[PDB]
Amino acid sequence: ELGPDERSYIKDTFTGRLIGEKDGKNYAIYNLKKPLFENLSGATVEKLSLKNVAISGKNDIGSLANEATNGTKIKQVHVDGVLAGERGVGGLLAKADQSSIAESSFKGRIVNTYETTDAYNIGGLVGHLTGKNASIAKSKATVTISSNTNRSDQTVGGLAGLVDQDAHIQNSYAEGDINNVKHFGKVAGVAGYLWDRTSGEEKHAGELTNVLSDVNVTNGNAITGYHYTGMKVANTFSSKANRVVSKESFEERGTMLDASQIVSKKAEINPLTLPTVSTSGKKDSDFSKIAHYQANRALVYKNIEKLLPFYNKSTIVKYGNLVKENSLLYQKELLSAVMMKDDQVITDIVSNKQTANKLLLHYNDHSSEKFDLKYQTDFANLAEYNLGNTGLLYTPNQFLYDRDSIVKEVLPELQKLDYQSDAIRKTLGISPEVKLTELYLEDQFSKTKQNLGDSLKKLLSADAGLASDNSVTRGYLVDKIKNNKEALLLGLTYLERWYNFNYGQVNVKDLVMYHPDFFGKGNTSPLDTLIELGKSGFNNLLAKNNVDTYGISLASQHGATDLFSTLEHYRKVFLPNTSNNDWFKSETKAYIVEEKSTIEEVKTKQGLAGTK
Amino acid sequence: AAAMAQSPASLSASAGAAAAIACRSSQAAAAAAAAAALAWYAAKPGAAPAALIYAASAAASAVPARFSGSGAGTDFAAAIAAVEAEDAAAYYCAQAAAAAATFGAGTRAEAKRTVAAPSVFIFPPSDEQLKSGTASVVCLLNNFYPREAKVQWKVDNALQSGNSQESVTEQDSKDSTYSLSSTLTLSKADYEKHKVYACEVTHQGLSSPVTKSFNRGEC
Amino acid sequence: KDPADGNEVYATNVVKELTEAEARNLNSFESLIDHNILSAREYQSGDY
Amino acid sequence: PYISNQYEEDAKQQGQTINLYGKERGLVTDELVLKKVFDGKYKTWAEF
Amino acid sequence: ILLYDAYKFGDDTTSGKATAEAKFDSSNPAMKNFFGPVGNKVVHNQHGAYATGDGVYYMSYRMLDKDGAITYTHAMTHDSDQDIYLGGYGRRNGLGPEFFAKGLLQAPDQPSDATITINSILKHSKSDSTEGSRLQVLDPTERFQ
Amino acid sequence: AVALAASGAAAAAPGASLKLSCAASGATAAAAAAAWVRAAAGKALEWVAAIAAAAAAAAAAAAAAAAAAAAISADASAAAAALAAASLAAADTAAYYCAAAGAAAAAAWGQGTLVTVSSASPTSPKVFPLSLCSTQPDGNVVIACLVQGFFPQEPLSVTWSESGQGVTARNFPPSQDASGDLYTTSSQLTLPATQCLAGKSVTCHVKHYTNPSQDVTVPCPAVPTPPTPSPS
Repeated sequence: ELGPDERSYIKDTFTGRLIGEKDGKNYAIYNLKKPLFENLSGATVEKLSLKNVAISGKNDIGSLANEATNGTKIKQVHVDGVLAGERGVGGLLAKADQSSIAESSFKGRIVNTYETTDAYNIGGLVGHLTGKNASIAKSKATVTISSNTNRSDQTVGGLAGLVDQDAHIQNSYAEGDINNVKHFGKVAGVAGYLWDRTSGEEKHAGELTNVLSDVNVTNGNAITGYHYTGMKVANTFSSKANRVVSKESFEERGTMLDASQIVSKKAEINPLTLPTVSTSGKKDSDFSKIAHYQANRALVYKNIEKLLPFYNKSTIVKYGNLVKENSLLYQKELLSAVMMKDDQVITDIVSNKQTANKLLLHYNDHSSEKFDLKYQTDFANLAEYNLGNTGLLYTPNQFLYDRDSIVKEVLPELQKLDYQSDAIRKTLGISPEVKLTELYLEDQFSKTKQNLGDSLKKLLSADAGLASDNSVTRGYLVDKIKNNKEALLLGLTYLERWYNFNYGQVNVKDLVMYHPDFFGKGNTSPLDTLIELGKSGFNNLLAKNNVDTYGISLASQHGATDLFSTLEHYRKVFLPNTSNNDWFKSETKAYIVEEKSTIEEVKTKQGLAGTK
Repeated sequence: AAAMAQSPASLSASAGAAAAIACRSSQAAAAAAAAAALAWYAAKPGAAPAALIYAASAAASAVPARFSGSGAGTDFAAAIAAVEAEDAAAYYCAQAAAAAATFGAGTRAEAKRTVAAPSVFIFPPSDEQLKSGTASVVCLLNNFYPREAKVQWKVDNALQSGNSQESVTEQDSKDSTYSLSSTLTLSKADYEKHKVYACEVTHQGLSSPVTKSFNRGEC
Repeated sequence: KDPADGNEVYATNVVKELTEAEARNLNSFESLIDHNILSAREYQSGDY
Repeated sequence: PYISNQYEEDAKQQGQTINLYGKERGLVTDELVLKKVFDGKYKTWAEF
Repeated sequence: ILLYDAYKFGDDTTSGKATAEAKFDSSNPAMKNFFGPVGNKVVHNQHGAYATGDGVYYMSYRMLDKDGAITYTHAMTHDSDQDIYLGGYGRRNGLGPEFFAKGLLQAPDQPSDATITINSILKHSKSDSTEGSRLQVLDPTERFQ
Repeated sequence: AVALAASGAAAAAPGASLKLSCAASGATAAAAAAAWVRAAAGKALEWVAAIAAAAAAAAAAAAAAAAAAAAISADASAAAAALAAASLAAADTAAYYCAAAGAAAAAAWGQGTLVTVSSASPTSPKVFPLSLCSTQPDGNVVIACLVQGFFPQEPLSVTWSESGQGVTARNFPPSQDASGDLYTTSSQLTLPATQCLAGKSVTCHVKHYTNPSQDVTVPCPAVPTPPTPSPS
């Protein structure tokens, strides 16, 4: 049980002096929610794996431990998961003092988009390398790290940050994406501030050797942030990739990926050989070995699995056999959306008896196909629908549980809140001196508090499938909505304020806040992302960082890479065959005046959507 | 603590001249520890002192002076011979005969070189500390030799004395130069009284007078 | 002398009242160009 | 050429260096501009 | 390069262009719903226009008035005279940023101005009373090809 | 191990002994010891108290002035030095480093702590960032943070966020204020022109007395010339 403010599970200063998983197959500690070890000192943890890490802390965070004080031989450690911090983030160890990490790996998101103003050393593998014999050998970090530096002393470095006192990164990789919002900080792909606080002797700064980083770093260098005359990097490599006009402030190296593979002593572990636990692990939905399994319709089975969730594989294949070739169901399909004449209906239990008019299927070709829906073979356990003359069966992903028992309990408590109260100021990272005038959500907060019933009913409708008549699951939902009431309200206000623009007659205020599976990735819950956005901090909810907040909280969960990619994607699904700039000029209310020059050459060049 | 006096107050080495250090102790350094009761410690202002040699019988790693330094009795004389620009700090001698340190003494082994001109900088009104009302104007001149630099403060074409404060930093080993920054504390009303503030510095190296003139509100 | 760069090669234009000894020598039209004289109708007499 | 120092490198090769921000750089003088734009036409701005 | 306006909004009671700099908490709809959310704290002194190198800001000259373009050309010349208006080489070492703008490479401040400038923006037909003392180019896009 | 940390400084009541503890690690009494040195700062400096080896049962000769004013306590579990230094006089305050004083047996090394004993209580230091009124020299950039009415001078550390190769940060010695005898200090640092980009912000890193650091944005940007065209 997570301590209310406990730093780590194991509070002892030196731990796992010899923790090895060598017994049989490799074993992994799934679902860590806080650093495994508070500190380390001469302790060698080896062959340990972490699969689903979701560590968030105000203080420096380290998936394995927060600080390796002396000679900790970390080895064969593979950590995967999302890490979010504020005062400093670390891949494996937030600070490695006189400790060496060899043959380790990392593959997860790292978010530090909070508006903190302090000296932190965030790194995809280790935060701070200060030891003389400290070394990183044969390591790899696929870190899609995003952070906001907003000050010169910060250092975001992918494989490592602020490497100091002769620590050497040898034969390491770095294949992720770094997205610093502004160029103020020293941000680089494979190392950060190689220079040291004491005089920078060419040897006292740091050392790199046979390192490669094909990371799509933005607002920074590809190898080393601070470049000087007596540079101590010995061999560096960087595969050609967009640096978004490239800065070209980093060393240039060749491709021949075959040669690049040899640089890493240990390529990967993947076996985990330890093969059980997970929730998203079973996607079968094992179409093969079914009574009527066919080979050419295999994908079609998947293409119908999104239409009949919580159904037997036999029914899946039986309804897949009825699909015809003339229909557009032979392309890869993402999750659909039920709409009542361009309304994006989500609350099913209120609109299930009413025949929902349209069902919009969004194929992987970014094509929208509208089918007719009628309430047919209606059940009280799970609603059902038919699809035109094809006779296919469609069902919503909700069990139509008693929402009123949860509403009547959680609505009165959510109603008694104020924008200038102490609960919101405590949920945010705000001291009583500064004001909330930079959020610009007061009016929208009052509005979202007024009509809370509709939004709250929509939220419960998509968060979870409650197949329980006993009040234990409804009580769990009540507790999850009550324990984070302030964060829930802040997230619900933020997502409703800056996301309520229409695509013709379709408002994405319901398709972005809710329905997170529209671009695939149905695993995320719309209630979990709201809580993660509420308590994300005052800087993440800030109005100025609306473009970076999407990449940290909403992205990597809705299945999209960035906010602009999401907007262009939505322009493809609805309002197709029209330029995105035309949709922008038609939707916004700001009076936009554009004047193409009279010269025919520039008049023809300006029209193209091409950038620049 | 009896040996608070070190031979001389300030002894200058001319870029390789190598000053000789020979402190005197009230207790005689003759102790039965099978070695002479003398050692030399060199400490820069800030960091804790490091002993150059222990008991004047052996030389520690990275010694400032290659030449040996063995002394006996209350007064001992030794020559560093090897001279480095970096070695420009106070040095303390502690006898190995007894566990006691002659602190409060030290030797200023200064340095003589061509009188390099010292840069002069003038700094304008600052928004910070305005609420306090203690308006302070600072003019900075560093890496300028001679070691002793005369400072003056002129406000509204009038000489200023007493209120102005002058601080001298320890000589840098690499450049063998002394930089002194002048700090002035004035009331907010006092700043209003004089429209322009001028900083003037006089040095042996520059016969011509050098001064910096700034006007409040002119950034 | 300029605060940005240490070199004093930069030149600033200065307009002054010409002396009587120069005035009598301005008889040639070519001399106007050679003695570097400019009309005072629109240009101030102070240094630029 | 008169206002955009594109003849700077030429100056440096011929001479006329200037210490800009602590680095040796070319100093484009009016004599160089006159000898490059109008090499054979004129020799002094007064002649031009 | 963006050309933000002053942020100095004016109520219906103000006689001319008001000088009340907004404080980012202003009730004015523009500050609450757009300029404030896209935070860009600008120095906002009462008079003058400055080009930060990556943008242009109007504090006194209104962007829409006819005197807005005569300041627009000055600000743009300061903003992009290092690799645009020149052949590609930087400014001269001695000449400052104010040399390549007020005297040269700027449209005249007034039509009747007796200055050596190039009327590149303002297009004024002979219909206006400005025809008297035109002392400049009639049409910029017509004369310069 | 060779790590030691000072404590209990900057506010010792007059006439009352103050306690300073050095957190020595793996220290051995037979080959190592802990001492407190009265080196102080720019005044009359003598000596404090130094501890003998464990084989000596923590018993060593002490100065007559030092005797009866300093108390020394040694704990095996603590593994550090407790200074029981007594009847604290007004001029008693100084700087002492806790480490083995070149012991023949073995060497244990050092740091020291600074405390100021006065009737006035440990006022928080104030530091303010000043832009240069005059343009800086070619390549190098000069920016400085001024400390006014700060207490106590020892131990206070001032640092600059931005770091550059061959950076110069002249340190200025404490100066008594005209009223209240407040300490005066300032930090000056120079970095290459390429290192400080236009619009870049630098914050001074100053600690008044082992308390949360405060930052005041200083000016290093070279953004120049504000356009002021006049229509006449």
